[PDB]
Amino acid sequence: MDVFMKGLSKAKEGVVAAAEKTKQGVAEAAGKTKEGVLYVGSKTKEGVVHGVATVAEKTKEQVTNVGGAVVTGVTAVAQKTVEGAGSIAAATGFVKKDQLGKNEEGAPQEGILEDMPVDPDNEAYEMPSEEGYQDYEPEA
Amino acid sequence: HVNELSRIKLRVCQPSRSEIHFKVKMTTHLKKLKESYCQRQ
Repeated sequence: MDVFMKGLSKAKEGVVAAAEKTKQGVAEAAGKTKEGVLYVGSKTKEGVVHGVATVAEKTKEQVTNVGGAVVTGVTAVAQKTVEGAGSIAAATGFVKKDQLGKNEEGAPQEGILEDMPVDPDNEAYEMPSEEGYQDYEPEA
Repeated sequence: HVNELSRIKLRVCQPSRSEIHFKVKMTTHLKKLKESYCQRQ
C-alpha cells in the first residue's frame, strides 16, 4: 500500500462540536472542471462584495431538508477556493490528491538600484528538443 | 493513516428514499463514502 496516511487524523488543536459535523459540501477535485467563458450582461450589477480566500470559519451545513434540486449535469458540483490557499482544499479523503491548488511566481521587490529583469528569451527558428508545458500542483 | 484501509468497516449507505441527492463523481474516490458517515433527513 504505497503512500498511505490521513492528514486529518490529528492536525493542530482547537475546540469543535461533535454534533456540528457535516458530511457533505467537500468541494474537492471530484469533477470535470473547465475554464468556461466570461459572460456579461446589459446590467452592470454589483456582483456582491468580493472577499478574500483566507476565510477563518469556513462552514457549510446546507439545509438539505426543506426542498432541494437534483442535477445529473456537471453543474451539480461547484468547487470553491481552488485558485489559492483554501481551507477546503485539504479536506481530501485519500492521502494522494494534490489536485487542489495553484502556484504562481514572484516579482522582485521595490527599492533596488539597477533595473535587472529576466531575459525576454526570443527564440528565432531554433526549435528546442524540449516542447510542451507543465503546471504546478502545490499543497492546498 | 487511513484506518479504513487497515480495518475495513465496509459500511454501506442506502437511504429509504433517494430523491434529491448527489454522489462523488469519482469511482476512485468513492471510498470516501465508506470512510466517513452519512446524514439523516
